[PDB]
Amino acid sequence: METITYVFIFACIIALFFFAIFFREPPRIT
Amino acid sequence: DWRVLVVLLPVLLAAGWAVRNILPYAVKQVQKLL
Amino acid sequence: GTTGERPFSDIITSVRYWVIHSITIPALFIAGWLFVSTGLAYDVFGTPRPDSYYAQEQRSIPLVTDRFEAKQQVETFLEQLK
Amino acid sequence: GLPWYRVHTVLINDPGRLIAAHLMHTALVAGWAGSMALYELATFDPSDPVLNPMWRQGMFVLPFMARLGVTGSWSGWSITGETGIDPGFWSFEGVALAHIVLSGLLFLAACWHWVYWDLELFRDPRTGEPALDLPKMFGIHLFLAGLLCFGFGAFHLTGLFGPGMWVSDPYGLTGSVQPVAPEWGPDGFNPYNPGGVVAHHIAAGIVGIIAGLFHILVRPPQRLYKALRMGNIETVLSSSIAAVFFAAFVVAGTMWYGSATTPIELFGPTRYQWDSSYFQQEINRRVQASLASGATLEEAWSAIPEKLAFYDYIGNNPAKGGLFRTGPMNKGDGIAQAWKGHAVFRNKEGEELFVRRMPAFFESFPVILTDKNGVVKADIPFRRAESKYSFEQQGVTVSFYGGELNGQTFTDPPTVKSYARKAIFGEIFEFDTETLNSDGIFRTSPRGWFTFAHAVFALLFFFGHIWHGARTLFRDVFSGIDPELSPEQVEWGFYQKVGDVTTR
Amino acid sequence: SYPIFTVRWVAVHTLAVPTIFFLGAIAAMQFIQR
Amino acid sequence: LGISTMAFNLNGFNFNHSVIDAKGNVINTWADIINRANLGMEVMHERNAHNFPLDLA
Amino acid sequence: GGRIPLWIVATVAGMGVIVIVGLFFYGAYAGLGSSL
Amino acid sequence: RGWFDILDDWLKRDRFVFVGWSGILLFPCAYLALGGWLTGTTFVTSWYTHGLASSYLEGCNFLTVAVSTPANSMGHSLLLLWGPEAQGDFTRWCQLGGLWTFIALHGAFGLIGFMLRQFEIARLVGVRPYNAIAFSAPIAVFVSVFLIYPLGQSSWFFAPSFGVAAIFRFLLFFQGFHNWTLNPFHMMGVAGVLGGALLCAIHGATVENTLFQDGEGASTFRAFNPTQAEETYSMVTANRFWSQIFGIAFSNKRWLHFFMLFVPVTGLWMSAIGVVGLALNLRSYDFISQEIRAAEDPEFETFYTKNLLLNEGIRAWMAPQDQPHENFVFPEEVLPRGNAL
Amino acid sequence: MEPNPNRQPVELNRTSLYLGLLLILVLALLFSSYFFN
Amino acid sequence: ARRTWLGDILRPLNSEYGKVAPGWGTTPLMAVFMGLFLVFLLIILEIYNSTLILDGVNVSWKA
Amino acid sequence: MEVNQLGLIATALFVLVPSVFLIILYVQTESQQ
Amino acid sequence: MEVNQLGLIATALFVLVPSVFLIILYVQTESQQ
Amino acid sequence: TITPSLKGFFIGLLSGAVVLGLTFAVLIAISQIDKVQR
Amino acid sequence: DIDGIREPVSGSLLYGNNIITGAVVPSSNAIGLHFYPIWEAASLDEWLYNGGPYQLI
Ligand code: CLA
Ligand code: CLA
Ligand code: CLA
Ligand SMILES: CC1=C(/C=C/C(C)=C/C=C/C(C)=C/C=C/C=C(C)/C=C/C=C(C)/C=C/C2=C(C)CCCC2(C)C)C(C)(C)CCC1
Ligand SMILES: CC1=C(/C=C/C(C)=C/C=C/C(C)=C/C=C/C=C(C)/C=C/C=C(C)/C=C/C2=C(C)CCCC2(C)C)C(C)(C)CCC1
Ligand code: OEX
Ligand SMILES: [Cl-]
Ligand SMILES: [Cl-]
Repeated sequence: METITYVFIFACIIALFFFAIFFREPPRIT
Repeated sequence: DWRVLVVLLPVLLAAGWAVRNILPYAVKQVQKLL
Repeated sequence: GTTGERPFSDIITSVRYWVIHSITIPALFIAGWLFVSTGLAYDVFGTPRPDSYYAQEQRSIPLVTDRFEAKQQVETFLEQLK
Repeated sequence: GLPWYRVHTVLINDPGRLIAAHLMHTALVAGWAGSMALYELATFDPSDPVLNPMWRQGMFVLPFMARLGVTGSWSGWSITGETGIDPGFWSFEGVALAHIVLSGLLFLAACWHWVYWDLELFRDPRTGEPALDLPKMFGIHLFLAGLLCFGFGAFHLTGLFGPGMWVSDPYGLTGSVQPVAPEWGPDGFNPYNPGGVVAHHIAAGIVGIIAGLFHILVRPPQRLYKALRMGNIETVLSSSIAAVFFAAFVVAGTMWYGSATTPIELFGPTRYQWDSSYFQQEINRRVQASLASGATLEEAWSAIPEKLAFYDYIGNNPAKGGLFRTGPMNKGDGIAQAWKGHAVFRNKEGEELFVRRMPAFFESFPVILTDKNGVVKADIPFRRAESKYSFEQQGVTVSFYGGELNGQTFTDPPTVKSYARKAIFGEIFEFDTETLNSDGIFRTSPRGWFTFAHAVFALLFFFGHIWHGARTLFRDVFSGIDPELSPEQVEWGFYQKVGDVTTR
Repeated sequence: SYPIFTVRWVAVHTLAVPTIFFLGAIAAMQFIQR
Repeated sequence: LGISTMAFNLNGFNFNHSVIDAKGNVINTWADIINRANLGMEVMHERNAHNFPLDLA
Repeated sequence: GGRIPLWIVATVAGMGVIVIVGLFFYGAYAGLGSSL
Repeated sequence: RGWFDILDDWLKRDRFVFVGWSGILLFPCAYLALGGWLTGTTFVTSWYTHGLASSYLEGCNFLTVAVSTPANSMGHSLLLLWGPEAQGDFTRWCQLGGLWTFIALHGAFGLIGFMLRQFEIARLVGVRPYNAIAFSAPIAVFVSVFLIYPLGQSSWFFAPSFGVAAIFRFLLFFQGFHNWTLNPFHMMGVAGVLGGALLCAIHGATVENTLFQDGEGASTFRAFNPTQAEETYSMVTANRFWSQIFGIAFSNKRWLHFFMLFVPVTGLWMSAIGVVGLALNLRSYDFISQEIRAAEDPEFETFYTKNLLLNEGIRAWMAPQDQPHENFVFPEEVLPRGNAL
Repeated sequence: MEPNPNRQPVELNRTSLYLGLLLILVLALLFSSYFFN
Repeated sequence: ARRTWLGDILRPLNSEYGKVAPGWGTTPLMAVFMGLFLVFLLIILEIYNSTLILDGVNVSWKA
Repeated sequence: MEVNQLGLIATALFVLVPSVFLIILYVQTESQQ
Repeated sequence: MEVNQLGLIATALFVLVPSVFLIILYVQTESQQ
Repeated sequence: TITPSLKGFFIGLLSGAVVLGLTFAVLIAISQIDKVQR
Repeated sequence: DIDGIREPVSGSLLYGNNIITGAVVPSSNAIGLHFYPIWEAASLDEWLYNGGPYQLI
């Protein structure tokens, strides 16, 4: 149960990277 | 006990000289303050 | 801006400062040398001289053992070096 | 929109709902105490106060009810070990559900003051806007505190109208709840004198009432009112938080060092009792008194109570746990069930050897036997190629006196070594490691967990004092500095006084 | 024109006077034979 | 650069037994205590990888 | 207020400190604290 | 118009070194803590408390000089000069470690004075007191390490000693006895330090490489005057650079500079909590599942067990002299050693 | 009952969600080994 | 705003918001108690620390 | 390995509870104007 | 009693997961208009 | 009776007041001499 | 086996480690500074035993 718990958290942090980059809030100028 | 006299001495004449050269410029400062 | 005190640039480049401090700085330096040369530094703070660490046949540290009679315990240690 | 860390700021100008929220935190804290007590009752073994007391089972709120006179249960037992006593309603179960149904009523009180928040009482008559006269409220709330402080010490601790408090002998053996008379002399400031605890809730009760009457009838000076921002409620949070962590550091300091308010039969022994061999000297003193009176060695150690010998065991040392070694002490070494007696080590030449005890610093300590003078005479060596003091080489034996092994002697090196390893912990006890599935790793007592909890809470609240303290005085620039700040103010030497345009 | 004895004067001489004194004492220690 | 130079075994300052009394007794300093903790790590690391009294690599 | 140049005192005070610290590094090889 | 407001005016005079009401506590306490350390490391010994030399007069260099903590028998005594231990003798006061409490306590109120100095000056010039709030981390670090930790153990003896080499011994003591590297509160503290060093270098370098050409000199330092209203470096160019190189990038200057406050300040606070736990020996020393497995499987080995063997070596070899009051005597045959070495 | 004028709306933009999700996911990965122990 | 029965009885207590005593008021008297309070705290601290040892007091478990 | 039994639910709730707190606040912000 | 070791986390997630799904929908609805 | 430690308590107490007495005593005198023109 | 003395060291989660203790173990001391790609081992099983992945990473 431990090994599944560590890799599951690791996978969420990697999935969090994909959204924080390609689905960020666009910075716009004015 | 003589060792304190030898250690402390240089400070008296060093201050005594540093004083001796500043009174004409040290008393001019307090007379202006009042 | 400025604060009102004389700048350090013209003080240390004036003669009056150096006539005063060419005797004051050297006198304190020798006042410090004579603090150790006279052996008085050893006796003010109670620091062991190179020959006052152990006795002639002793190899155990004079470590303080009691809180409220440490003042007396070291006075026994320094007396057993005669 | 409000950020998440400012969502509760909608109560600053709303006293009624600030009341409703404060009623909710009170109902939560009260509700926790009842459920924490009910939970400890359903997991407590009251069948052995000598070797399996409350501080060996991880009881947290149970000693605090015992400290103030609640010692019995409706089921028929008491923490003292007595049986067949009626505690009435104020038993552990009565105290628990009292906090529980107090929680429910505070919950309903919060609902009312939330819906009916717009009361005339919270409105300032002259302006009509919400206001709270903080200076007079302090004098009112301080007056009530002095009354309850006086009454608590006057009637409860003394025993006129109450049970008293927990008191015990210097070795935590015959503890009980007794009335205590106040100590008015200088010894009343001894933290180990219970009479000083009584003389304080009496004396401080008197002064609190006097100060309350002052802080009610005497308005604050305007130089103190404006300097401390007494019109802003946040200055009370800044000062109250300051006074709260000041008390938190002391209740953590007295828990670790020990005092009359932290008994050993409730929170367990202290770390400093093992350092100074506090319990070992008393045990040896009774042995020498018994041997001097003509008793044999077996009868001298048999006279030692097992409760006195259990305190001389490093497993009860609160400084031997771990941050994540979770659970009671019985999860560690096991449930203590029997003292097997005092072991005495001798070589082949007759001399008695003494095992060097493990200091609290070491997770593991070697096994070294010395005589009565400090010189090494036996050990369990690491490398064997050049060993000189092994048990086999010196013929070291072990003999027990008292306990269950009273009058036995072992000689074969394997078993003699096994008793020497336990001897670095102090007296040797038999444990039950199968009931709780113990792992054999030491854990700390409620005394250790209390100190760790409140020392950290004290340090964190110091930041709360500084943050909410800066908010009180830098209220004006909390949203930024003046966008039209004249550079002459911060220019050096432009004004004679920093930030004072009156002094060019 | 300018003053001579100010608070800046005291702050300087509180650290300058003992420092030169210590630089002389430590200097004499370099010749202490055992 | 500190790790890159100590790779070629130019180690930190060695003040072991550097203070000594008028007779010849070693007056320990805080550097001699550091040498004690260092000896504890050195004699334990890789407890079977060595066959000879010096660990030169 | 400047009868002696600043670069002169900068070098004199610079040469002055070079010697005093060098006296300290020299003392590491002689007398006490020299392991010999 | 009274004497109080007259004294208030003099303290807040815009001079070369600002005094202020906080200076009455800051200047004398900061001058004695430092001067006490300089007096100790130059002249004072630690022979009767630790068995060590620790001054320049005895032959120590800048690295080995230290003001050692008092002996272990002194307990948590304040060791006042007029106290019941020294009984007024200044010589015996230095010989038992009075200067250590003289430096720790005067230095503690000195830190309080400096933080009050940050609150006082911030109010006079009309700024937000975020600099004072940031100084709370070095204070929580000093209190937990030098005061809360020794108060949890046996005496001031096991507190840090004010010396360069005495501090290195402090870390190795925490490795061998506490396994302080494994504690997750030191790990977060490490992340707050190395992270703040990352932000400090990456922000200053990004600013230096995204500036506007506001001058005609090859050294772009003279192209700035403090009284502008326009930004000196391009924020939108630095955002696109780091968006394509790293993935994300700052887009708000106010958030960026608050983030540089939160990361290093929070890191030190977390490491202070871990030290408060160690005062009671509440360590993160072991993983129970590992030890249950390794005890019954002589072939299971991880870097966790290898480091514990190193801890067992540090304790058994440094204890007899680092803790001389215990009178430890370990024969050669009980010392944990590997092969050959 | 007349409504309460002290009420304010709460916000949490997209960037603050990523930062918060990153904090607790890393704090979990760090502390999980000590929870299992 | 809404009036209540208990709200009308407690009205005089929450009625002097913003009132102050002129000038420094009782501040000199407060500072005297503050000094007496620290000296008190200093005594009980030095007694607990065994710095101040009185005749009759015995800061130990054998008290 | 013989790990703690409550460690699983300790990690699971340690992740879940503060996660949904931020998610609720975000979705209610984008549904505004 | 010797219950299922995962019945605790199975019940905890049986409640938590669909509960916060409905909480997320309700809070974002009230925040509209 | 007055124990030796109680005697030192009074010595440090007065020593704390003389340095605080002498501390202030000079700053009020200096502040009176060197006021601020308004 | 990092130290090359036929004493393997567990480093992966599936072999009894957590995030704190897990590690990719350096290559064997029997290799030293020798280049050790996958195609220099007679198979993957030999490659994993001698710390092959450490060099590739
Ligand atoms: C003052 C607070 C306090 C104290 C001292 C105790 C003490 C104790 N309780 Mg109790 N408890 C408390 C509050 C407290 N409790 C509360 C509020 C609850 C309700 C949830 C409980 C519920 C409870 C139960 C149900 C039981 C106990 C038990 C115990 C014992 C075991 C202690 C243990 O293993 O700790 C372990 C402590 C830790 C592992 C430390 C945790 C540290 C955390 C993880 C740090 C988090 C880091 C942070 C999130 C990072 C921030 C990052 C930053 C960037 C923001 C001990 C006597 C047990 C017992 O023995 O009873 C028989 C038991 O069965 N307690
Ligand atoms: C009785 C004590 C007390 C009280 C009444 C307040 C009240 C307040 N604080 Mg303060 N604060 C306190 C102590 C206190 N604080 C302490 C001790 C610290 C230092 C750790 C701080 C640090 C602090 C900062 C830095 C800030 C505030 C702010 C605020 C305001 C908004 C708080 C809010 O909405 O949080 C909302 C909180 C949440 C939605 C979730 C909190 C998540 C926490 C970290 C985990 C929960 C743990 C657990 C449930 C709490 C029980 C702890 C228990 C063991 C004691 C409010 C006026 C803010 C302010 O000034 O507003 C303008 C602000 O920026 N506080
Ligand atoms: C703001 C400045 C400041 C502060 C906060 C401190 C703070 C401290 N110093 Mg330090 N000190 C200072 C400046 C300061 N010092 C200066 C300038 C010097 C140079 C002379 C010293 C020299 C010095 C020495 C040599 C020693 C200390 C020590 C101490 C500690 C104990 C002090 C104590 O108990 O006094 C107690 C005094 C008070 C609390 C004053 C209260 C007085 C009130 C107003 C009542 C007045 C009584 C009244 C007159 C009635 C008379 C009493 C009668 C019955 C006899 C403490 C940490 C000791 C130390 O660190 O030991 C480890 C120590 O040995 N100090
Ligand atoms: C309504 C009502 C009622 C009812 C009531 C009830 C039923 C109550 C309950 C209550 C309760 C039953 C409560 C509870 C509470 C709890 C709490 C309050 C808790 C909390 C906790 C915490 C907060 C903790 C935290 C933590 C953790 C978890 C871990 C570690 C860390 C810490 C410690 C922080 C009655 C009928 C009576 C009456 C009428 C009305
Ligand atoms: C404790 C005490 C006290 C006090 C004292 C004092 C306050 C002192 C001071 C002292 C001082 C105040 C001293 C000083 C010192 C200094 C020094 C010793 C310095 C040196 C340095 C040098 C030598 C330099 C070096 C360097 C650097 C830094 C950088 C780079 C370069 C070089 C390397 C050059 C009293 C009596 C009050 C009371 C009781 C006790
Ligand atoms: O492998 Mn890893 O650590 Ca560099 O020394 Mn030699 O080899 Mn081993 O012992 Mn020490
Ligand atoms: Cl190793
Ligand atoms: Cl070899």
